[PDB]
Amino acid sequence: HFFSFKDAMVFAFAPPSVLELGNATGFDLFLQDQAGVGHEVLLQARNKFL
Amino acid sequence: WMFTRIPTAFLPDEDQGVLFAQVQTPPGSSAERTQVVVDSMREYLLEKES
Amino acid sequence: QLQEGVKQKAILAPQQGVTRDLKGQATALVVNAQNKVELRVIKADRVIGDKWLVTEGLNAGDKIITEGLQFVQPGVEVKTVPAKNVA
Amino acid sequence: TGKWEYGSPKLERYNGVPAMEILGEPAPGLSSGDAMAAVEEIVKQLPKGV
Repeated sequence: HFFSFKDAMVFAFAPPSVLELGNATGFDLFLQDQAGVGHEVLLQARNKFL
Repeated sequence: WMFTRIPTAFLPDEDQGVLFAQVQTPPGSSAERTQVVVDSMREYLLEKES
Repeated sequence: QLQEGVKQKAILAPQQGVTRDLKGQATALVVNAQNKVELRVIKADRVIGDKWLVTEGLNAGDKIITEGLQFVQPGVEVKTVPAKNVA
Repeated sequence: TGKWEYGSPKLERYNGVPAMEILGEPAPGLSSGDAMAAVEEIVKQLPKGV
């Protein structure tokens, strides 16, 4: 039903078992740069990853 | 043979009585659009899923 | 309050449907006659009321979209509905 | 004068270098090692510099 809200992107998630570890379920990773390739190039790389 | 079948995890996702919802409009928006989406979400969760 | 010019046959795209691309030029997603969205670049620089005074790019009678512009990409078939978001 | 430009409203850093996050969760049947390995296949097709 939140997909039927055509206005906004609503995502509904439940917290994990151990609340102290994080704030959602599954994994996470931080896609970073090293050389200074550029903020827009890094945003394009994040869109490619997604 | 059976040790490959059952998938490995850390700890099973338990019930908590806690659900989160993350509202995010098409950004570059004002507070009126977010308040409309928020109030419609509240109306749904209060009259349709009480 | 002295006026500076009367614009004849003006079109007003609302604030919801006009955004910016990667370069800084204004855009607005419109729906074709065969019911398919596409990107088009418009020149909007003056805010009157809560609607951009679009001088170029958009025309009369076309159908720009104001909500659902992150559920859609340019070039995919959509369905039209009267947008309740604008006022 | 005035020019409309482009930028992100939330800038992130990680170990002193810019970054973006990616959150997610594995398939309902698969393990965490399979999601790990699938990210290890997606990252190999990123540009050089991240």
